[PDB]
This record gives sequence, C-alpha cells and structure tokens, in this order.
Amino acid sequence: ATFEIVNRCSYTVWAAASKGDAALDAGGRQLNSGESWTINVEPGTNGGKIWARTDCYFDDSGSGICKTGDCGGLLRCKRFGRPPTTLAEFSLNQYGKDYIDISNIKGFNVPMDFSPTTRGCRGVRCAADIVGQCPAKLKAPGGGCNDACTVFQTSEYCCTTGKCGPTEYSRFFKRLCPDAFSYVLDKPTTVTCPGSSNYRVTFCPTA
Repeated sequence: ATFEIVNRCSYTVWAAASKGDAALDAGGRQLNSGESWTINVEPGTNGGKIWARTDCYFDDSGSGICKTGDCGGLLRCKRFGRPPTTLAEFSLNQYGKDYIDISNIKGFNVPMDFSPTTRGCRGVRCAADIVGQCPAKLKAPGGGCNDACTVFQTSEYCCTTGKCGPTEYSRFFKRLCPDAFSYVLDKPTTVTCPGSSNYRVTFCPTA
C-alpha cells in the first residue's frame, strides 16, 4: 500500500511510521511546510502507526531529540513515539479488509486527517484546537495535550483490568474530536476499507 504523508502545517514536522518493532519504509523524515512524503507499506501489516513529531534536533547520524513523539532519539523510528502523539492507526489486508482510525489514546500534538485515496470508504479527522483547550493538568510543557493514562497512571485511565469507563479527561478529547478514540474502551470509530486501499495522512488539514 501507498501512503502519502503531507505536512500542511505552517511549521516543520518530523513524520514517523512504525509497527512497533520495526520501521515502516524509512521510518521517519523531516517535512517542511507543504512537503509530501510517499511511503510503501507491506500488505498484511498489522498495527502500523503514523504520527508527527515536533521541535526536533538531529545530528548528521540521525540521532537527537523531539519534544513530542520522540522514538528513542532516532530520526528513522523503529519503535513507537513518546506521548503526546495524535495517531493514525491501520491494519492492512485483514481477511480481505483494511481498518483505519485516528486515536487520542496517547494524547494529541498535531491535528490530522486520515483518508483513503482510492474508493470504497470514508476518511476520519481530528482537527480541533485540542492543545489550546487542553485541561491544565494534561498540558505537556514541550507542547501537546497528554492523555490521562500517561499523566496519572491509574487502572481506570489506562484500562488495565479491561474494565473502565469514560472519564472527565476522555470526554474532553471526545467532545473536540468525536471521530477519534478517546480511551481504550471507547465505542470504536474504526473505518473499514477495501483490502489494499491507498491513503493520505495530512497534518494540519484545515491550515
């Protein structure tokens, strides 16, 4: 599958793509405002994620740091990033279908649209000003709006026991972005697409 990753933000982001134990394609790249990066994701990929990182500094060897979404200090991510990170999530060619969603379960840093570029399904978007409206206790200093599990580490926020309900914090994310997951047991906002669809992820889609 092809993913086109587009930065429509007015600021530079460092895109990342991983399935947790490996990079997808190159794993990461700088995107200046307006730039597009096309990657190829192997069919059958389960549990892939794409996200943006902000305020990064990398040396010539691809080693450094980012204020949101850092993946162990690497430009080319092999593992998932540090919250807060708005997440585009996908599993491809699962018994004939692709499944896509946007998630705020690991917080929010950059607004996002995640849409197919081929026919057969709809896209999803979370483009509200979650950072500006973020509750005081969830605000991240480096930028972004943390999820409550990251901040407080309780069974209820992290849904550790497999039983949990919505919370005042999850409802905040859900109010501003109804089409994104707001906690682990949220009513699913997953979209089912034809197997082997292609996609575009746009950062700051309403910019």
